[PDB]
Amino acid sequence: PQITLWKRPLVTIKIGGQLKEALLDTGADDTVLEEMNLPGRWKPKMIGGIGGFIKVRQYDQILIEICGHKAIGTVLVGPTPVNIIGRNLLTQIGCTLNF
Amino acid sequence: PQITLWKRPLVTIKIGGQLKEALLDTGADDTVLEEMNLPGRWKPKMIGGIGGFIKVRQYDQILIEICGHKAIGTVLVGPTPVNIIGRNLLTQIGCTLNF
Ligand SMILES: CCC(CC)CN(C[C@@H](O)[C@H](Cc1cc(F)cc(F)c1)NC(=O)O[C@H]1CO[C@H]2OCC[C@H]21)S(=O)(=O)c1ccc2c(c1)CC[C@@H]2O
Repeated sequence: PQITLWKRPLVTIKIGGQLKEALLDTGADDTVLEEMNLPGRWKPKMIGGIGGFIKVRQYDQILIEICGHKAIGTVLVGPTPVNIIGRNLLTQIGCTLNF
Repeated sequence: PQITLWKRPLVTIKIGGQLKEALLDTGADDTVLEEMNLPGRWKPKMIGGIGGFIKVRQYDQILIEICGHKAIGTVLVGPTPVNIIGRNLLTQIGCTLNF
């Protein structure tokens, strides 16, 4: 689907048996989601953005169905104000910017 | 032009007679740029991100040519790690997400 940018590009995702809403974010290199239990194990990690840095749990080879499109990749879990679909997963579903 | 997301969607922008490189960011509602000298008055403001909040200078009605497409809108100047073109300006040049 083509998404206009007049509103926040929010999409419905399926991850770990849970339904959430995430922002298709071309400005994010990594996918970052609010707290949840993503089975499979993890390794501590720190990521930075506007305002500073946050500590996240790096989960790898994690499945996510983004708006009906399936993808597997690294998924950072931590205190993000919001869920973010990063370029690591956007490339897998064939997302592109168009102007 | 169509931009794949295998790499950062970086574009060259022209603002206030200066050439810079900015990240086409669909996750941003407004445009925020690193330190620079923007002629005009401004208004203090506070904006939030993953790591917290930063203080920026709100400049209004600022012309910016993004990849040859001209647009006018608010441009926030502050301690952002990278220049980001937000949705306030992406809509003006006709940007859309396609997957
Ligand atoms: C509410 C959604 C979201 C925040 C939860 C908004 N952000 C836009 C995201 O696209 C940012 C962009 C970025 C920010 C940055 F510091 C450095 C970068 F290189 C890139 N990505 C991000 O933090 O990404 C991180 C995860 O992946 C990693 O890769 C990039 C670095 C790491 S914002 O920049 O805070 C912002 C932009 C405009 C405006 C506001 C806030 C309010 C006022 C105005 O509307």
